[PDB]
Amino acid sequence: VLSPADKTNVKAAWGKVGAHAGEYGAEALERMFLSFPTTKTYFPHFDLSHGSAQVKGHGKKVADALTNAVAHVDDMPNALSALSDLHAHKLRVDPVNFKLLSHCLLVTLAAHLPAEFTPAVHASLDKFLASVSTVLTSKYR
Amino acid sequence: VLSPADKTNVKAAWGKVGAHAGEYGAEALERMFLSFPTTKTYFPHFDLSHGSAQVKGHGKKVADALTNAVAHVDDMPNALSALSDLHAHKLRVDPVNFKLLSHCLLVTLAAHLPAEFTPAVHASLDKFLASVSTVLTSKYR
Amino acid sequence: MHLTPEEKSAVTALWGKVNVDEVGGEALGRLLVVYPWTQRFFESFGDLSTPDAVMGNPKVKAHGKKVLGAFSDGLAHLDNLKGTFATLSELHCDKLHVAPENFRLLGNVLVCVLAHHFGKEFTPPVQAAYQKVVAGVANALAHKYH
Amino acid sequence: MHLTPEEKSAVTALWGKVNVDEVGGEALGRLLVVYPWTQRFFESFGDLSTPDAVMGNPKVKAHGKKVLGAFSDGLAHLDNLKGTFATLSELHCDKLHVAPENFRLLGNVLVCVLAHHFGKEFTPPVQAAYQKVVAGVANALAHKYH
Ligand code: HEM
Ligand code: HEM
Ligand code: HEM
Ligand code: HEM
Repeated sequence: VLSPADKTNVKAAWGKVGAHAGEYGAEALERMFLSFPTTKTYFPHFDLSHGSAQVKGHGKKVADALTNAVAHVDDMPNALSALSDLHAHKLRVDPVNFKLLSHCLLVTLAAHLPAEFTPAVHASLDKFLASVSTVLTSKYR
Repeated sequence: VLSPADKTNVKAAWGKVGAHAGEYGAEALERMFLSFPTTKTYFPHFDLSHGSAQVKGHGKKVADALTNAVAHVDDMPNALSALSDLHAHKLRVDPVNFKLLSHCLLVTLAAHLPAEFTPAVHASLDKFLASVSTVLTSKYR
Repeated sequence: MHLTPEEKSAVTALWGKVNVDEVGGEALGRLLVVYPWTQRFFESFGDLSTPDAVMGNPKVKAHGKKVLGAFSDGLAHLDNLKGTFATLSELHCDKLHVAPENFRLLGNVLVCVLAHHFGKEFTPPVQAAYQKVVAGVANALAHKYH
Repeated sequence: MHLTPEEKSAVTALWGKVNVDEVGGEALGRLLVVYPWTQRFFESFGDLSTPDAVMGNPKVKAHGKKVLGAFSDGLAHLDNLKGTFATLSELHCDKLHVAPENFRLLGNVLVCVLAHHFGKEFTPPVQAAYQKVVAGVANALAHKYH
C-alpha cells in the first residue's frame, strides 16, 4: 500500500518530470528493448530502430497513462480500468514484463532527476510502479 | 480476484484433503527443498533430511493456515493478518519464494488427488495460492 | 545440463511410460486454462471460451502432441540441448514472436501433469530431476532470442 | 556472460570513473531502504529504521565499500566470473545463508545508482551491458548453492 509520504514523494518527483514525460517514456522503452530483448516479441509490428517515431508515440501514451494515475493516486483501480481491460483481454502481455519496464522507467528518472531521486523517493517510485503494474494485471484471470 | 466458482472449486478440493493436509504440507516443503535448493537458506536451523520432524511439524502449520484461508476465503486479509505481519517484519522471506511453494503445493495436490485435479480446479487452486501469497506479502513495505 | 546419472536415469525411465499424445494435449490445454493470457498465440484454433471448449479442441490436442513430440526428441539429446533446439529457438523468436516466459509456464504445467498421471511414482527426487530438464529445455528454446 | 568487445569496453570505460567507496555505500544503503526485507541480514548493524539512518549508518557504508571492492575485482575477470567468485559463493550460501535473489536486487539497484551518478553517459546501450554484467555476477555468486 502507498502511504501519505509515498503519495507526496510520487507527486513531487512526477511534478518535476513535467512535460518531459513523453520523452522519458520513449527512453524507458528503448532501454527496455536493449536490456531485455525478449520484450521486443510483444511489438513485432513496431519498428524498434533508435529514434523511431512509433517508439516516441508509444512513450507519450505510456507516460500519459502514468500521469493520469498520479492525478488519481487515491483511485487508481478506477482511473486505470480501461487500460487494465486492454492489457488483460487483448494484449495479454505476460506479467513478468511489467517489472522490467518499471526498472527501466526508474533508471530513466534516475538519470534525469539527480537531485530529486533520493533514496526515499526511489523507494516510493518503486512501490508506485508496482501498484500501477498490479492494477494493469488485476483482471488477467 | 476469486470468483464464486473459484471458491467452490477450492473448498471442494481442500475438502478431500481432509486429515492428510499436514502430510501434504510436509511433502510440499520437501518437494520445494529438493527442487529449488535456494529455498534452504531460509531454514538454516532445520534438520532438512527426509522425514525429519521439523519439516513435518512445519508442514502441519502451513497446512493449517491454508485450511484457515479456505474457511475464511471471502475474508483472507483479516484471517491472515497476523501471519502476514510475521512474514513482513520477522521472517522477511523474499516474495519470489511464494511462487515456488505454491507450485510445489499444486504438484502435491496433483499427485494426491487425481480425479479432483481437473483443469478448472488447477486454475482455481493456482489463483488461490496466489491470492494467499499476495496477502502474505502485502505489508512487506 | 548438470544432470546426475541417477537423475538422467530417473528422467528417462519415467518418460518411457508417457503417452506423449495424451500428456501433450493435457499439458497444452491446461496452460491455456490456467494462464489464459497464453491464448494470444492461438486465435485460429477457435473456441477457447471455457475449459471444456479448450480441452476438447482438436487443434489444441494436435498442437500439444506436436510440442511434446519435440520435447521428447529433446530427452535424447540431454548433453546438448542448445544444439538440438537452435532452429526451434529461431522460429519461436523470429516467425512466431513467443516470449520465452511462456516456455517456463508450460514446463511448470508439464510437471503438474506428470504428477497427476503417475502419482506416488512422481516422487520428490524424480520431480527435482524434471524441474531441471524443463528449465534447460526452456533456456535452450530461448537461447537464440536477440 | 556473452560480452561483446564493445560491451566490455563500455563496461570498463565507465567503471574507471567510479568512486567505489561512495557508490558501494549508496547501493547497499538504497537496497536496504527500497527493499527493507533485505534488512534481515544486518541486525547487528544498529539502527536501520529511516532512510537517513540507513544511508548514513557507518557499518552500512563500510560493508558497501567491501561488497563493491569484490565486485570491482570481478570486473578484471569477466571471463572467469565463476572461478573468481567461488569462495564468496560458498561463504554466502553455507555461513551467511544469503538467498541468491538478494544478488539480483542489489544488481538492479546498482544499475540505478550508476544511472543516478552519470546522467546522459548512462546510455541505453551502456545500461544493457551493465545488466548482462550484474546478472553474470549474480549467477556466479549463486553457482555454488546446493
Ligand atoms: C507501466 C506499465 C504500462 C502502462 C502504463 C502501459 C500503458 C499502455 C497504453 C496507454 C497503451 C496504449 C493503448 C491504446 O492505444 O489505447 C498501451 C499499449 C500497449 N502496451 Fe502497455 N503499458 C504498460 C506496460 C506494458 C508492457 C510491460 C508491455 C509489454 C512489454 C506492454 C505492451 C503493450 C503493447 C504491445 C501495446 C500496443 C502497442 C500498439 O500496438 O500500439 N505494455 N500500454
Ligand atoms: C502459502 C504460503 C505460506 C504460508 C501459508 C506460510 C505459513 C507459515 C506459518 C503458519 C508459519 C508458522 C508461524 C508460527 O510460528 O506460528 C510460517 C513460518 C515460516 N515460514 Fe511461512 N508460509 C508460507 C510460505 C513460506 C515460504 C515461501 C517461505 C520461504 C521459503 C517460508 C518461510 C518460513 C519460515 C523460515 C518460517 C519460520 C519457521 C520457523 O522458524 O519455525 N514460508 N509460515
Ligand atoms: C516445451 C516447449 C515447446 C516446444 C518444444 C515447442 C515446439 C514446437 C514445434 C516443434 C512447433 C512446430 C513448428 C513448425 O511446424 O515448424 C511449434 C509450433 C508452435 N509453437 Fe511451440 N513449443 C513449445 C512451447 C510453446 C509455447 C509455450 C507456446 C506459446 C504458448 C508455443 C507456441 C507455438 C506456436 C504459436 C506454434 C505455431 C503453431 C501453428 O502452426 O499455428 N510453443 N512449437
Ligand atoms: C554484489 C554481490 C556481493 C558481493 C560481491 C559480496 C561480497 C561480500 C564480501 C567480500 C563479504 C565479506 C566476507 C567475509 O566476511 O569473509 C561479504 C559479506 C557479507 N555479505 Fe556479501 N556480497 C554481495 C552481496 C550481498 C547481498 C546482496 C547481501 C544481502 C542482501 C549480502 C550479505 C552479506 C552479509 C550478511 C555479509 C557478512 C557481514 C558481516 O561481516 O557481519 N551480500 N559480502
